[PDB]
Amino acid sequence: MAFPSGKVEGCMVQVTCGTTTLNGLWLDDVVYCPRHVICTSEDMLNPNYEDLLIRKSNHNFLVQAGNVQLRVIGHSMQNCVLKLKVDTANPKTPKYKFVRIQPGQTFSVLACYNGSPSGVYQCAMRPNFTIKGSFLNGSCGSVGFNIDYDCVSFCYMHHMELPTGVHAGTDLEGNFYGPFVDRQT
Amino acid sequence: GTDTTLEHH
Ligand SMILES: Cn1cnc(Cn2c(=O)nc(Nc3cc4cn(C)nc4cc3Cl)n(Cc3cc(F)c(F)cc3F)c2=O)n1
Repeated sequence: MAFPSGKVEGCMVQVTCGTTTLNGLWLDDVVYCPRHVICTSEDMLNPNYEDLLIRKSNHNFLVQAGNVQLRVIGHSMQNCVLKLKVDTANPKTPKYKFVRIQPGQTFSVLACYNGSPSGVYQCAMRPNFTIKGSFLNGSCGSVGFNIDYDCVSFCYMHHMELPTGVHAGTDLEGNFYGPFVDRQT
Repeated sequence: GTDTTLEHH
């Protein structure tokens, strides 16, 4: 059994940088997404993220909530997450907190594609910090959460599928669960 | 020096 997803659906956006696109989480006036978005196809194998960050300006990020483009007015990098400051606060921001979970704990995942919610299901973090999720291409940036009364606890942001078909990602401060790095190897 | 990566919607 997963938690009802309504409170999280209203926070999902699409983030595009050049030709690279994925999902972002829009809370108050900040959009959180995997920093992998600043890679072109050539960069994805061995990215130098500090150097790519320097090359990008605010107007190189295209953030879309449905059909509405949001203006990016600042950007910063925190571990493996990018934080995009936008000029509009999300009117559907629920009460929320960020938390880091442990192996054995379960959470709900809202799988999204190109900024649009697609399905909801429950996962468990395995002892080696991977999860056996149900994720296809385009799902990078999908989030996992629990509901604690009126409060949404965001605990997981999806980054990558590993060669054996399990999945790996970060907490909402950009720190990986497990000994992984955000590169296409 | 400006990034010239083509944007695709
Ligand atoms: C099969 N599967 C299950 N989960 C996933 C998640 N996932 C994803 O959705 N996309 C990825 N790479 C991208 C390719 C792109 C092509 N375009 C045009 N835009 C793209 C954006 C992304 Cl993110 N990847 C791979 C991946 C993503 C990372 F964030 C990372 F750090 C390393 C990686 F190898 C991916 O796993 N796919």
